[PDB]
Amino acid sequence: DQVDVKDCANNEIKKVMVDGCHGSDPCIIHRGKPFTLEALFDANQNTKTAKIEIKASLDGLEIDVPGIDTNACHFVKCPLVKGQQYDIKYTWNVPKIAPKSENVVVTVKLIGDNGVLACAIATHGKIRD
Repeated sequence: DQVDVKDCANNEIKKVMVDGCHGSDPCIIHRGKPFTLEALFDANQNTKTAKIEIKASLDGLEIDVPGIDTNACHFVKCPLVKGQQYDIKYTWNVPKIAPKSENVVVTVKLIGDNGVLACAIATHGKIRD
């Protein structure tokens, strides 16, 4: 279930899995269909708030989905304890209007009171029906 990702913070992300995806094989995102991704990370700070932002980049265009709950504290027990490990299961869903692509990079970022909590990049994404 684990998928290959590139860290873009300081390695607090230990592993990330996304429904129906494996290693470095194409990870298909179906438009309008709920995409569920799970990330296991180590809190690099003590913080009472946590925000999670997911963005997709494709052929010179970057997209995000408005109208989704970005308060990570609705998915894990906050405040977060530095050094302690957390497992967040977040459901994302790209609208049908999103253009299709065979080259999409997905970045998952968590932000805390004192800055970036975690950052990971999945480079084998594909948006299709």
